[PDB]
Amino acid sequence: QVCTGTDMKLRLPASPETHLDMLRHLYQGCQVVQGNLELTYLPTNASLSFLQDIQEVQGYVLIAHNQVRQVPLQRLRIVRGTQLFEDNYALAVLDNGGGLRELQLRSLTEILKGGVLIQRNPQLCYQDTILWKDIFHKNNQLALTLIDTNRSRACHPCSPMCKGSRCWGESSEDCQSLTRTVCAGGCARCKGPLPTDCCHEQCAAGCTGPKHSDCLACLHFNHSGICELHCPALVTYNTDTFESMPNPEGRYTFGASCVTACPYNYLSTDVGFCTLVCPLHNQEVTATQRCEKCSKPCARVCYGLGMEHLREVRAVTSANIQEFAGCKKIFGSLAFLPESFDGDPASNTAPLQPEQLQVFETLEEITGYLYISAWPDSLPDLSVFQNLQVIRGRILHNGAYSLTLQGLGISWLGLRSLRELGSGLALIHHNTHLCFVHTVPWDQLFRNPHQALLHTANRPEDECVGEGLACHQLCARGHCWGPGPTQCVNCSQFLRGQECVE
Amino acid sequence: QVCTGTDMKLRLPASPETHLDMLRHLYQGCQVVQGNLELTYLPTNASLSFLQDIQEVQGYVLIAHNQVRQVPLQRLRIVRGTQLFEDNYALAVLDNGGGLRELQLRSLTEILKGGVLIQRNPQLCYQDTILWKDIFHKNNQLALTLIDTNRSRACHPCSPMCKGSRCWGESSEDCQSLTRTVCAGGCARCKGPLPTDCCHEQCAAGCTGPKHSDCLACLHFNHSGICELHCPALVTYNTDTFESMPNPEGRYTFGASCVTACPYNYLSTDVGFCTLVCPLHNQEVTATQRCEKCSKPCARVCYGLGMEHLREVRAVTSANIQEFAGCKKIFGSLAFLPESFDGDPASNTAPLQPEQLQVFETLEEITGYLYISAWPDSLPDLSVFQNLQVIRGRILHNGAYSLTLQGLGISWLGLRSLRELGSGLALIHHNTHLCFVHTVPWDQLFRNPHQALLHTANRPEDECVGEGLACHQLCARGHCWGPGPTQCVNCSQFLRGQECVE
Ligand SMILES: *[C@@H]1O[C@H](CO)[C@@H](O[C@@H]2O[C@H](CO)[C@@H](O)[C@H](O)[C@H]2NC(C)=O)[C@H](O)[C@H]1NC(C)=O
Ligand SMILES: *[C@@H]1O[C@H](CO)[C@@H](O[C@@H]2O[C@H](CO)[C@@H](O)[C@H](O)[C@H]2NC(C)=O)[C@H](O)[C@H]1NC(C)=O
Repeated sequence: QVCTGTDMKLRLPASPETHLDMLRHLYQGCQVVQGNLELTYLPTNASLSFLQDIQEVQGYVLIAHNQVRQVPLQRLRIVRGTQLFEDNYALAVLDNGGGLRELQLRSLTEILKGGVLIQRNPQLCYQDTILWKDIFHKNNQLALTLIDTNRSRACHPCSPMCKGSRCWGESSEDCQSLTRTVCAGGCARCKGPLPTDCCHEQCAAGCTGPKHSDCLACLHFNHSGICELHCPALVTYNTDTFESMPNPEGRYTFGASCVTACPYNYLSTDVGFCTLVCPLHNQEVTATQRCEKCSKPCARVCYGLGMEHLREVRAVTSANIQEFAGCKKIFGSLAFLPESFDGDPASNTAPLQPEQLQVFETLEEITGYLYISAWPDSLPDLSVFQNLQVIRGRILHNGAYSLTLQGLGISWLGLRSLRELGSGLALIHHNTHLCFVHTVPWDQLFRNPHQALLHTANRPEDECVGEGLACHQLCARGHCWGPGPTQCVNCSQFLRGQECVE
Repeated sequence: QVCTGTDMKLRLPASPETHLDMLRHLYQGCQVVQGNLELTYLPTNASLSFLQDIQEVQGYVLIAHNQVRQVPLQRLRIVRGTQLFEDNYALAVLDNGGGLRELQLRSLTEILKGGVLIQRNPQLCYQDTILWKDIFHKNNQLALTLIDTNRSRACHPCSPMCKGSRCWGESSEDCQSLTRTVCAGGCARCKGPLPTDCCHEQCAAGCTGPKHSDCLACLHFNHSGICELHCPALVTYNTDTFESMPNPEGRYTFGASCVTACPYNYLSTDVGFCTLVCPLHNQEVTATQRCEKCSKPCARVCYGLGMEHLREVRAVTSANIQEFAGCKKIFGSLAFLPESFDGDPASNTAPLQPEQLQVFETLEEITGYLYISAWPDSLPDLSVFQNLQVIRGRILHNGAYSLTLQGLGISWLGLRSLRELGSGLALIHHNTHLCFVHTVPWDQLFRNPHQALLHTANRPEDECVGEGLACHQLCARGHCWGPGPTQCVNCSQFLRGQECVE
């Protein structure tokens, strides 16, 4: 029902051959996009039906570089704009030149933060007749709007049935619904001219009815369809007797909604906030994980890429490789790029040697993502990560992937202890020699139904079956990571150390 | 500006000679009564000017058994009724026969919960002309009014200037201000007939304007002149990044107000509530006072009277004396009544012995109160509580006193280590042989300007001097709990053990 967006931000798809599959997995069934809705480099005739349930986008909506003549975003209602494209635009429609014809954002009626950028769409006909000041929030009138009207297409007139000559398309139902401007009273959203039609303060993007339950969208926090300023607290305060007591109606805060229980792969705080990182002076404990204060001073934590000093660091290099020595859990991500194993003439960074990768021998959990686009050609497997068990995926590469392996010379995967990909997708593609990709029970590693494995251009199964590469005769269910007795997922018989032995 | 309230609840004052002084100390300068405002057994021409600043009563207002002809409450605006007299009345005027002549509650325009009980006042005049349905809040329309109109007065007619014939008194100033039944709209409160004139949804008891600042009283939580559903939480939730952050605007919740720093003698909680007891699985600790969750199960905490199994226990007896064996800190109060030492044949309770009281040797701090109305006649002092340092007074006997000593044969106080009375008053009275009351530095023991020592019917200081029970010379500033060099509060020379030596 809820899903996270992508951080591609106009960059080219890493795997174009599976780009469409990634979007379908990320958005099939999703109603609330907790992030940016980015629809880019989509080919002509692409089946985008999976987008038809999306109602609310938390970040920005970026439609760009597409040849699809239409995008099925009709149900979409509110773009909160909590994250913006170029920092100024909540809806960005760029370089759709085949190409986008009608925006058809019929239900869109609210943009809480940010403007609109429609540029270089030689087939977009009706983007000029929309009165954007109605969609912008009562507190987002600073929203800049830059719309390019240079359209190659001969533009059909706005539909007769449509009023005010404001249309999202040529269809009669493509007519714009003007909520904010119509209000006679000083109310942000109204059903009509009459004062009674005015929506409750909490209501956003219009209300089907006056009561706060009837809002089409929630300004601050949805609660089972009851919009609220703040989620009900886990504990309430008694004014008479100065005591706090548990609240039976208390709910946890997750994104823009109220949840009865903290969703999987998130941390629940004592205040009731479901987060991805623990607050300051708090540590993650298991009871499901929660953030508990470190009454004793917090122990030294190994911070991965994306966190603290390593926030802007692109990859793991010889400069920062020793920072992960002895760390059994990394709060952050690990990325190995081509320049990781080469030297930078400017920054005087020596190349990473394969002997320096053994600092990850004790690594058991990564809270972010594992991204590998380069690997020492000496090593045929990701065996430095053999003792790695969990990739949480709280931080995702490009906003979508938690495990990505690009263009590697490895012959098999060495992640024999990997049991959980908490969140995100797996992208293993263009590894000409990698064989043991389909012998891994990815369904066992995935925790969410949106999660899937995207793979293309690896060593064909034919070649693996032909040259004798397969799971060992002692593997259970033919699940394994490599050619050896030490690479099985589950072993039929009693084990001798790592080795599975009859 | 704030003060607690008494829990006499129509019972006779323990010290009638000092009852009026008790009320003056509790209410002088106070504006918000966090508790019940009980004005009982006041004599004729009693000076009651200290009540003139009271605007808000958190609990109920009880005027009863008084001889004053007028009660000086004229700025009281709201009675929240969180605690009710007999569970049905937020205002009670009973048996004021001198005697009460006019209620004169000119500014009373809101009762959040509870009704009015006016009975047996043979001099009250204008209780009938008031429209009580106006004062009662819309939620509290269930409020039952039981008003007695049996009056032995030929009363001067209601002032013609006063409209609607609703008068709190004979003077033209005493017209009842209508704020709920003169409203053209659905607003709970209104300053005028016009619909624009109604008050904000958080406004209570009326308003001077349309905004939330204007309210005369706050419905839920006052925030420095601003009425809000809740105080700003100490932490706030970021939906984009899915994490909590510290809130500089965050406020601690104290009673019906929101404050920057937790008031003294109150427990701070992580959620931001200033409480008198810690929540479940939370232990008290020094940051001041704070309530921290215990990762391990919290250790065994001794519970005094009024807490847990001893919530309905009146006094410490032989039945429950051994529950305080080895206790260093008692959660609750300690009360020694005549039946504690006499015993109860009905329950087969054995009498307390002086040997049994030694279980308090290790007692250092009492969070509630210390009440002693009986004491063994073989013990000339309170040396059993020699090692007691702090009486917090979070629980107060009759809502006013944290240290009460009445009708005892002790010749001096043995509270050698007593350095702090956190809250409440001290009532030492009718101890004929007690010669060392005034030597003690009560001012250093108190932490509030509300606190004072109420003493009467104790051994006259002239008798003290004549018999020779003067302060020990080696004591400092003439501050001695008792005779001899061991009872000095501060010792001028170096201290040998507990004995001040030359
Ligand atoms: C608040 O959340 C609830 C539950 O997530 C939303 O109710 C759902 O709405 C859509 C309707 O297409 C579907 O996910 C389900 O049919 C509903 N689930 C229920 C009713 O349990 C509700 O719409 C949200 N409120 C707003 C304003 O979006
Ligand atoms: C909210 O609290 C503030 C104080 O924190 C109140 O302001 C005081 O109001 C009293 C009258 O009740 C005055 O005598 C004081 O001089 C005021 N002090 C300050 C600093 O303003 C305020 O009135 C409260 N709000 C309401 C609605 O009662």
